[PDB]
Amino acid sequence: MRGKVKWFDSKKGYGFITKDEGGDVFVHWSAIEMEGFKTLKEGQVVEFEIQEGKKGPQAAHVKVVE
Repeated sequence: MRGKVKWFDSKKGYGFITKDEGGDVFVHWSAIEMEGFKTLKEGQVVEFEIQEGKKGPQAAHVKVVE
């Protein structure tokens, strides 16, 4: 539901995130797609979820926190 932020790319929600006290994730642009305040400073705590399938775990829902 929340992690840390390490990298933001793409004009939408692309980049790399860090789960709470875990490791690092990835993000595509449809996980950091909000209409309030989405950007990822690359060094904060976010409010997200992650799903792992045939590939690797990526953020699907990405909000911002500190």
